[PDB]
Amino acid sequence: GFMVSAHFILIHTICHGAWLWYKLIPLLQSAGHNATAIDLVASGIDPRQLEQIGTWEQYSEPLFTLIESIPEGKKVILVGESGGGINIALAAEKYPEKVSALVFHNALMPDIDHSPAFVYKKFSEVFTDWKDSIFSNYTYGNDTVTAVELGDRTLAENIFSNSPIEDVELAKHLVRKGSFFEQDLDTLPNFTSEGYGSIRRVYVYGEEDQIFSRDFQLWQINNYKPDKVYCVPSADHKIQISKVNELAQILQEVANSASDL
Amino acid sequence: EGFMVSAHFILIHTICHGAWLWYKLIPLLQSAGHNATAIDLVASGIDPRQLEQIGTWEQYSEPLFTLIESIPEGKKVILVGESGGGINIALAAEKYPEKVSALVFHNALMPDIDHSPAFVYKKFSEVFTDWKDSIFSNYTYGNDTVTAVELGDRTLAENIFSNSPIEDVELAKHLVRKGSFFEQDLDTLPNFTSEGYGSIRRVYVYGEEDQIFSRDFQLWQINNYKPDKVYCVPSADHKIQISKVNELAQILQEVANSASDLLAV
Ligand SMILES: [Cl-]
Ligand SMILES: [Cl-]
Repeated sequence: GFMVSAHFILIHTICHGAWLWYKLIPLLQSAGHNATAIDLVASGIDPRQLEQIGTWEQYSEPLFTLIESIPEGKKVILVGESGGGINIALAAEKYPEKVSALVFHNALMPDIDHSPAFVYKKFSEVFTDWKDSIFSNYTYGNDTVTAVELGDRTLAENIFSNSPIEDVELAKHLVRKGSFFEQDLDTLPNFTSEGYGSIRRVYVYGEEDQIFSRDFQLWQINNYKPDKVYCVPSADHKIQISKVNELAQILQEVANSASDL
Repeated sequence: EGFMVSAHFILIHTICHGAWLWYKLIPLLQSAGHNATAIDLVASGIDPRQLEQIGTWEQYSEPLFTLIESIPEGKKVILVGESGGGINIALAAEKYPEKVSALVFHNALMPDIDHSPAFVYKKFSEVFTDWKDSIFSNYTYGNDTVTAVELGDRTLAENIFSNSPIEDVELAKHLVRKGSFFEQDLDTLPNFTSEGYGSIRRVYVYGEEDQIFSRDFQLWQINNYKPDKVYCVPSADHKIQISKVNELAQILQEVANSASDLLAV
């Protein structure tokens, strides 16, 4: 039937890296898509350390650079997982002309009427069960920035809670210190209708996500209604790990829906 | 029902790779009742150093030496080294032979005690030169110019992860980093000795379908310095821990039980 090939850019959440997309990339490529995963600053094997940045603008630079390399006339589908929802929204606001669709993968999905931090503050209000994760801080400019190193129990029980046990171990050896730069995020200008608000938004959630609850995710969906909502039975927070074929099926539908001449 | 010794395996990656490579094996060893630790060596995996900060094996190996020093008195470990990680485990055995119960070489360079530590690496280098799209570069460390490599996509797919899931190739693509064999250091180090490295039980494990360490090269290593035991894993590639992890876990467990039976006596 009708099938098109698209270019996806896949964006990890804080503490994670391009490596997280290892299962999804070959599935997308097998169907003729171009799928690109990158490390954001101080993520994955990026050689910066977190203390060298304090803002979403700096953090997101690799994504903005990549988008600037897309040829005139061509567009990309941005897929953001968890906190990578904030990165793809920032990108959409900055380069709306380059983005055909946004796909939020159990992801923070900002709106236009409140501060960019609004959904993150709600998450932080509603989930506080951080277990053996370790919170620290560092100075960046005038600010004290809060950072987190994800605990083994957090990974196994909340994040990769229905993933193969070898994926929990992989994450253990790869996750790095991360921040949500809340002071920056909460003082940034609001996203706008003509920027981030102009792009088709698809919201995909995992039925068994043990860190972004069903109520939180439905709250985000109701807060800023997307164009389509997909659900993945039995998927945990890391759909691209726990139910990757189901994820790929959905991304194929998104490409088809995004398609144009 | 009775008791037996639960081994503590320390798993050591090759150059350009990191602790992440052992993600399939660790849960199997732990599930079974053993302990298994994988660490990043300097400038590898997510270690924050960069390769230009070091120029020697002694520096490169520090995280393994530091780990071994933390092992409580009278406890011992089994060192498993893959590919170039064989050099690291040999060095550690030489430095801390009292802490090591066995060495397991996993398609790995296995030095001897009568030639320079580089001897097996120099042989590998003579016998394999098909580096395809891998990129060689160099930097200065002390008086020396050190050759470094960044593994290419075809090298990874066709030579290293050649019978592994394509997902594992992709994983490697997003994680491999610049590495070096520090050949000028390695070839000028003092030889290993019979009382150090040469005193420890050595098990040589190799994959039947390794597309970077030849059958002939692996047999050349085995015959160069005869090990206590040899295992060949059917259909495995250079990365046994990725392509045939079930079979690798079985072999390691048998090696641990052999060490458990020694203590029994
Ligand atoms: Cl996460
Ligand atoms: Cl290798």
